[PDB]
Amino acid sequence: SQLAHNLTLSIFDPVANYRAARIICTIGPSTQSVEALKGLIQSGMSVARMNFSHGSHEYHQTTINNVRQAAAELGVNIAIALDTKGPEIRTGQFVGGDAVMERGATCYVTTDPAFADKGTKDKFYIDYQNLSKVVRPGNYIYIDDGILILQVQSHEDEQTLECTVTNSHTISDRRGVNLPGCDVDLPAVSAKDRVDLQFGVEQGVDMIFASFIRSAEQVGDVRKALGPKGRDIMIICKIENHQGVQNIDSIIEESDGIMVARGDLGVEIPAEKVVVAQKILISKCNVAGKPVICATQMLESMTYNPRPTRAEVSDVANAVFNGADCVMLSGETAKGKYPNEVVQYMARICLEAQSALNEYVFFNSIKKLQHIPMSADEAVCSSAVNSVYETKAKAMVVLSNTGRSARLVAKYRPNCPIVCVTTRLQTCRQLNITQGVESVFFDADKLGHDEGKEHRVAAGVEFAKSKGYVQTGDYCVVIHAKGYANQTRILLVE
Amino acid sequence: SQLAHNLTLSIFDPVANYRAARIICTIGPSTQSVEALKGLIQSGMSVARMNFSHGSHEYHQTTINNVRQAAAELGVNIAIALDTKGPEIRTGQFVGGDAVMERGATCYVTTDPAFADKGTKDKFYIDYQNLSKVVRPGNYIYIDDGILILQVQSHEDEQTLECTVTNSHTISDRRGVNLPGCDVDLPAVSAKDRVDLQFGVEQGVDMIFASFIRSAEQVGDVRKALGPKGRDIMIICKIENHQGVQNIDSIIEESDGIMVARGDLGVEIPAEKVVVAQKILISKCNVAGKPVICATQMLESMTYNPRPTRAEVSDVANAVFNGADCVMLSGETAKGKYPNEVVQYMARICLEAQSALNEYVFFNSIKKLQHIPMSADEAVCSSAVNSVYETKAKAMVVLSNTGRSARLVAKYRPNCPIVCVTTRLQTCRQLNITQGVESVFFDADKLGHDEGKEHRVAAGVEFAKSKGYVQTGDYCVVIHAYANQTRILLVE
Amino acid sequence: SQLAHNLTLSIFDPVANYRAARIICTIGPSTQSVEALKGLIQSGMSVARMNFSHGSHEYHQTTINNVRQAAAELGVNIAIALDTKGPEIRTGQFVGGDAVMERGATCYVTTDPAFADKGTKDKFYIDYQNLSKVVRPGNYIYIDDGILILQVQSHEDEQTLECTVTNSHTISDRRGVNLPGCDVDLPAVSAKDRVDLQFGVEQGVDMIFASFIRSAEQVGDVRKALGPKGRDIMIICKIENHQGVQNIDSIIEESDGIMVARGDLGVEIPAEKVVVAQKILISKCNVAGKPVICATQMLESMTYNPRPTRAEVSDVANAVFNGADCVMLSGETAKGKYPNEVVQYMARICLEAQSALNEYVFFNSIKKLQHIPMSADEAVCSSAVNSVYETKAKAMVVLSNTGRSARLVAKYRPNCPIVCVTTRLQTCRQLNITQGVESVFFDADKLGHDEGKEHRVAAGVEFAKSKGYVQTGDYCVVIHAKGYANQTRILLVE
Amino acid sequence: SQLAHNLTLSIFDPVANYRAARIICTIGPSTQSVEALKGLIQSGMSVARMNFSHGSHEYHQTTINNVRQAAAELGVNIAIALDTKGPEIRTGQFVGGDAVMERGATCYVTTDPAFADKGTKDKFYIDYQNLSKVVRPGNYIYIDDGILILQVQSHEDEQTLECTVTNSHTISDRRGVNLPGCDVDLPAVSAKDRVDLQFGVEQGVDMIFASFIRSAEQVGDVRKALGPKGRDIMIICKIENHQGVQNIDSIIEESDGIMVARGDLGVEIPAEKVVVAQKILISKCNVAGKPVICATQMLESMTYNPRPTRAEVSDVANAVFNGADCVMLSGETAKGKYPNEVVQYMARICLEAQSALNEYVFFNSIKKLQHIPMSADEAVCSSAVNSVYETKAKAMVVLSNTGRSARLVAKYRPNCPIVCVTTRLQTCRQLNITQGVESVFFDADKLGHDEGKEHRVAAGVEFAKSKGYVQTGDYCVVIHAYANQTRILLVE
Ligand SMILES: O=S(=O)(O)c1cc(S(=O)(=O)O)c2ccc3c(S(=O)(=O)O)cc(S(=O)(=O)O)c4ccc1c2c43
Ligand SMILES: O=S(=O)(O)c1cc(S(=O)(=O)O)c2ccc3c(S(=O)(=O)O)cc(S(=O)(=O)O)c4ccc1c2c43
Ligand SMILES: [K+]
Ligand SMILES: [K+]
Ligand SMILES: [K+]
Ligand SMILES: [K+]
Ligand SMILES: [K+]
Ligand SMILES: [K+]
Ligand SMILES: [K+]
Ligand SMILES: [K+]
Repeated sequence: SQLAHNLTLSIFDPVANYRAARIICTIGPSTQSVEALKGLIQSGMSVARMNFSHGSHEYHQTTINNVRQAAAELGVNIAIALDTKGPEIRTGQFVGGDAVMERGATCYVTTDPAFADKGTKDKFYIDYQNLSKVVRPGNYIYIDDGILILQVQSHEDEQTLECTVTNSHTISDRRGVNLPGCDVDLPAVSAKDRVDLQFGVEQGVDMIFASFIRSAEQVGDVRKALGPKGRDIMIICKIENHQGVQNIDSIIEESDGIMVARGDLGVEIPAEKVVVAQKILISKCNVAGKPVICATQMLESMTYNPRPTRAEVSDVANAVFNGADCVMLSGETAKGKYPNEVVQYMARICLEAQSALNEYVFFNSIKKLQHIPMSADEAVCSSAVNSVYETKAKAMVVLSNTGRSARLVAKYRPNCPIVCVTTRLQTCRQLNITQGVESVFFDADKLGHDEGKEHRVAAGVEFAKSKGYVQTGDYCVVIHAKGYANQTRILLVE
Repeated sequence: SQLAHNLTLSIFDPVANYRAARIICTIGPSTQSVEALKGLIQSGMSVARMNFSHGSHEYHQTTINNVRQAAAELGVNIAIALDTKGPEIRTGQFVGGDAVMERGATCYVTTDPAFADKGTKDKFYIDYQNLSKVVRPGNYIYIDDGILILQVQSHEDEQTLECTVTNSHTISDRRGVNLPGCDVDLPAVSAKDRVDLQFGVEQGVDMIFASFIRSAEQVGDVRKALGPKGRDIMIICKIENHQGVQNIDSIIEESDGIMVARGDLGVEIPAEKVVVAQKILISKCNVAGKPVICATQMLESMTYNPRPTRAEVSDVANAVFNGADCVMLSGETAKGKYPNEVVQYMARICLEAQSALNEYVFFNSIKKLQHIPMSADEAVCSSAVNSVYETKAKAMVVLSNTGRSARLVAKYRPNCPIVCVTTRLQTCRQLNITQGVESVFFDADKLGHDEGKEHRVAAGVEFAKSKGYVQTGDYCVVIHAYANQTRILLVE
Repeated sequence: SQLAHNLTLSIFDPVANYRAARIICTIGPSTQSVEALKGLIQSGMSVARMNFSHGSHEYHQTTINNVRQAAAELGVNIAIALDTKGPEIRTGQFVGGDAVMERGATCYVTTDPAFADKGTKDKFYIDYQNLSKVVRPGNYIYIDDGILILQVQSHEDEQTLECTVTNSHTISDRRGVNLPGCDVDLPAVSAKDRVDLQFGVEQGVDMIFASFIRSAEQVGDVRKALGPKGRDIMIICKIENHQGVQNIDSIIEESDGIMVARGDLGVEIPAEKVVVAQKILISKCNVAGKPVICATQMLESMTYNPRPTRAEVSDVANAVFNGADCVMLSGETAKGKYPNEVVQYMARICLEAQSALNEYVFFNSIKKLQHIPMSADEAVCSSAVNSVYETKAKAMVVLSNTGRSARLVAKYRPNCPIVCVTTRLQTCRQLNITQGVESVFFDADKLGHDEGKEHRVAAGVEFAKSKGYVQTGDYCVVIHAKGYANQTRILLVE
Repeated sequence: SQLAHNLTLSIFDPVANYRAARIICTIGPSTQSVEALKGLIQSGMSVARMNFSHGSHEYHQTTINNVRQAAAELGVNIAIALDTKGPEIRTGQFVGGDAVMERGATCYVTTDPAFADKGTKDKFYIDYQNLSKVVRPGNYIYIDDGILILQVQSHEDEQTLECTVTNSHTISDRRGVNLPGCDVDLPAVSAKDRVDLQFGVEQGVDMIFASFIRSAEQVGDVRKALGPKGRDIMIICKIENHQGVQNIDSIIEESDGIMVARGDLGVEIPAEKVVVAQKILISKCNVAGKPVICATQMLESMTYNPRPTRAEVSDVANAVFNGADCVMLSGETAKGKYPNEVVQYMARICLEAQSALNEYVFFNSIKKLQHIPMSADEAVCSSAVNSVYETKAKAMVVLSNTGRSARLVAKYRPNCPIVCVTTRLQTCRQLNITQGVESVFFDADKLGHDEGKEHRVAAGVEFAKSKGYVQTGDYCVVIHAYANQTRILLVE
């Protein structure tokens, strides 16, 4: 058990010789240059996030080229992620750029576009045309990061709601609105999204962080928008509200992974429930064998302070203990004053937590949830991990061209590094969001097709050896493929 | 497993009908009056902490008196905890009340008392006389909550160290110092502690939060300081540095429990290691069946803001997930602006965490670790909890005069409330640091010794009924006499 | 596991200080006298069987009185069992007392009573009137302990079957017949049975061994025949053919226990399948918590030889390993030359086997089959046994007036003696068919009602102590009751 | 559990499509001819036992020759086992060919050879020269299959014991004697054994059933007696007295397997203890992954009757339940009237027992006992069997040249047939004493070394298909190179 593992631990013992968790850094003006990106990579960045809420295609093109230049100069593979702006609900403009809302006061929110450019404290525009048919009397409208809270009293007409201002807040033009109780039916992907996504396809991005996913069918729209040429791009669904949490089973099934957006979830969901949601979503993904990212409000105070709060450190450690594959930095690296130091600290926290985490509890819990009879692929990968524990093997080598079996092996949480040997550089990059895995590129063009597998196996073994994971006389568990991996070897390291 | 449990949860599901975890509140200006304390109790306070780092005996007598009154007025039992100042290492005074220390500069720290009242940036006093024989070249000295860091280069003489100032910080007089690598050999209790501990025994305090505990032997010196009149007072050891952490097994053995003082540990140990040390110390106490408190910087930003940070909330939740019996408030209640709200929210987080927590993982993990043969008490308490799971009983009733068997049952973490029926009011108070237990007092001098146990058992079941834990047709596991008799009871 | 337990065993280790299995001896002319019965008891007899296939009421009255005299002289309680003659199918008489049946020959078997007293090799009587409507062409008729086998060719008329004699055998008058494939629908209890059973009720017998039980409804007929005054008499169902084996679940539910009649089952069922049937029936009873008796062909050769075959010893040991509560002797004690020596040897075999049997495998297998939530009685008894294993308690004491909780505790197979303290002498006798239990009579008339339970608990503890099971400083697990046992104590022996 | 499995069984359910247990048959007058042996093979014989207690080298050469011919004619592989006479203790001769021993009478047993040819009821010879220094007063001497029991009263001299005749029995010349309490120190191999063992190496026998094995050291003396030319011959140790039983761990360590010789054990040990010794020895071998044979008085009454007793049938079934790899026939086939019928029936009992037996209990019990870390071979073989259960595979294919990995897989008891593909015919023969395995021979000199393993794997799957074990869409677990490579294969 984890409890039994805790008794045996000492904080003055040396830490693990590898970090399993993976760090996603969002790129901005602090970090867009190749020297800044090289600093990031060396600090621990595995994944570069592009926030398409800001900047233009040219700005992001520069991120892409610079990431690739930085990775090539350091001899590594860094994933590139496109985070979509997504559909939004915003207020319109206000007469005088401003509207002083006062507690107890009554106001009117309109679907009528005529008021888009002349709102006041008394009556203003909201750009979601289905607003009235989705909201009922009693429901709440949150405006400006949920700072202003309105309660709906009644429908004045088909397009207008009578609202009570429940607290004093002064709002400006084009502020973002949230609908806590309501099933927002905005399209999955907007127009900008659809052109961003084709840009991403054209620039060969590795994954999509798809904003505001509330439904399984919405995952299909991101898929269709990515088109036939985008079929190999991973779709990571951002879970940001109650709907997404409620439909999580069907969303996970359709997507390639999940981001837990704690800050966004917290706008309508009490903080203590988001903590629990994080547990649920992470575990569901762990059992599905799909990467899961813990995001927003991670080491936030370290954007301008050289040091985070203790509660922040603890937040990051427990993300790892929950079982997150990935931890993500936002403003801390995009606009922050200490981009290198925040990534380095995050690597240190993850590594410390990993040294305390009992991987076997994960292995055993997930193995118990398998129904007998298992299919071959599932039996092979769980057996391989089992053999790691039984022989105390010190590494795994998995031959996987698409990364699929590498993810299936990682799902079972061996207590040793996984080395994936693959013939696709895109697999190396995409595996950067799966914990416990390091990828080795084997160049089938430069080296042959290695149909017997021996060269790839030696490449993985050699990598493991050069990182000090295995030495002469150690065990290494090898798995390989015809479609999936059906073959296992327990190899004595020479 | 916890992982398997997580799969089945829905955050919209209703929370449990009871909060197992317990809340300790530090009393200060914000909360010392009877009506404030009354607010605190109804908000969720189980233990009143008196911080003896400040305030006179007159001030804490006012806290003591006021707590007992507020509690009596509400007809409840509140524990009173005396949190000692403890031994300290401080700098001396400085010429001009101040000393501007600069990175790269060299300074001299002296054991020589002559410099106590005339320190400068170049040479100043430190009041720990064994400083030089404990510190080696390479070691660090932390000053002023570890903001100023000095590295020791060499011994200038027997009483003086040559130090490099490794960072720029301006310090004032009498600032606290820490020795990260070093086995500090300061005594267990200070001279002020002895006066304070004697005072606590006189005023009938329920427990001591004993500061800066580093070894098992030191627990006994605290014990000797309370005397024969104070032998039923619980000693909860505050663990604050690497020695306490290293010596934790033997310290847990001698103590009645442990406080994980994160902030003090954090002065000397990287924050990520403190997080792990919390996990270790909590689980060791769970297994020992002794109470553990998660203390310091729990909901700190709610001292002056009406809501805490999201990270602070997860910190509280994860202390519950770790297995803590108690969570503690300091300035949030002592000097804070929202004392009631902070306690009510702490209560709400705990309850939410508890609803997601799979108790059976705890029961089972702890069970798996018991050596066989078990002694009778161990066997009876673990069986009875096992019986709760196997018959899906909705309450336990534990007849315990000293609280011992109530603590032993609570150790095994049944997934239902534990009602302890006891003949000592002090037991009612002391069980307030044990999760999952509520106490009912049975006045044996007024009502008889109840040798057949019927009256005390009925008192327990009645309490459970009154609270909505059980109704007609439900099972209640009853344990009694240390305990060796178990009964599976159909509720009438 | 049992396998793991086998590794640790040594045959030169001393045996257990108690025998858990119980010995049933059938009384006959060899053993009917009070001195012979006293020899039996001292040899290990717990139960006296009366075979009502032979002898008259006066003969059996003498058995009853003598058993009671013998038990009273030795200060013990011995159960008395009435084994019913049961319904039978027999041939009629033959012209000349004899009929030479020859392989290949054709004969005719008739339901017509006119031929009852004048059968020949060509045509003879069978007294089961539903014979023709139960038998089909192809079916077999077994005659004279299955020595003569006939195959049915056709129905000559409504009352007559044309049969081929499939083997050469010479039969005499009134020989017993078996119908291997057929659902024999003879009444549960005959006329003799119904008058025997009322005799048994009148003489206060402890249990019925009900012959030829094939159906659950038949158990009800034994029950109705026992009448209102017989309600407390245990009905042990004898399983003797495929029907009884096929309906075993419903039979066990209705009865108070089961006898596995191996010899009888073997007439129509191949020997190797009866071995398996024994496993099935014993385990089903173990899980139901109802006594099960292994009977017939036990130490058979020891009827006239001073020593049994090795295969016989092995048969008896494996009955114990299967989990039988009881082993039964028939001719070996009824008509045998070595009645004392066969019981003594059987006690020795049982004791040796018990020393090799891992009780925990029984406890754990049965505990695993309980559905959560358990009812209180079930949770209490399994917990009590669990506590024996966890504290290595050396005895149990169970207060049980009807014996019901004593049987429920025994079901869970603690690895220590169970002491039942009861206020009914009939409970002491009836518990003689439950393994691992010894009974102590507490006389509520002579000693009071002991509503607080303390005296009965001391009586059980004292008994345990006087047999050397527990000494000062040992643990004893006490269970007691209001209906069932809801209360448990772990007591330190003074 | 086995108990839980029993609940689900129906005796009318069809038996398994394969018999895991193996049948050894002793050859004699009833069965020495090629057509008789042919009858035996088709009836279910896997091993031909030659009992060297009787018959000349010429007689057993006839058995050897005839077995190989019968097997070749049927296109199968049959193992040939040489069962040695071993060291013996016998009485001498008697005046008049006879000696009437009477209960209560006193007699004298002498080590002095002068009395070898003139013993009487009063004084007779015993040929074990260390008899007096091994026997103490109180000890028993068993004579003539333990029918005559003598108790030792005292030493009359250095070579002579005063004995009480404890029961009435008439003995003849050269009768066998047993020493129940005593550590018999007779040599491992007799002079006749050496001649016989050398003969077996010359004739290429597959295994030795080594008589009267008492200690681990004795296994090596048998080994040394076979020489370098006989190093691949398996030594199966016949355990026949208390020394073999006591020393079983170390004996199993040195041996290639164990025969539980019930009848010989029964001369000296009560029959109920022999039953338990069978359980112990069988389970120890299962755990060691070495073959164990249950031998002697298995279906003895079927020597002269057409059907056995019911107790004999349960005895055969329970040897299978115990975990025996093999069951053995002696006079039933050597001198019996129904050799074919006895083997066919033995086969039928085994198959019925196997159908009721839950293999998973074995797999799991043996698994639970493996120390961690496992060595690679152990890990690979146990995983692969685990894989059979988890994917419900219907066959295993094991590429094993020496048979080692085939024995290691068979140890873990998958619930499906094991096909061993091997390049040595001797391995085909030797695996006939390992349950659950069938062997396919791959002629590497004729077909190539098959370094890619494809041809041998296809040979295995093909065999499994031919036998009805697998069809299209079924899983087959393949293990190969000792073994370290596992493949879960979809059958085409
Ligand atoms: O003089 S100090 O340096 O403060 C000093 C040091 C140590 S030591 O360092 O731990 O050995 C003391 C140990 C034990 C003490 C006991 S005790 O009953 O034996 O526990 C009683 C008194 S009392 O106040 O006089 O009643 C003590 C006064 C002062 C003490 C110590 C006292
Ligand atoms: O003379 S005997 O009493 O029969 C006798 C007794 C013992 S002992 O009791 O076990 O020491 C023997 C031990 C080892 C022997 C070896 S070996 O190669 O060393 O194994 C070879 C021969 S050989 O037949 O001459 O080739 C032996 C002949 C006779 C032997 C022994 C021989
Ligand atoms: K975005
Ligand atoms: K770890
Ligand atoms: K303090
Ligand atoms: K819970
Ligand atoms: K009868
Ligand atoms: K036992
Ligand atoms: K022999
Ligand atoms: K089977």
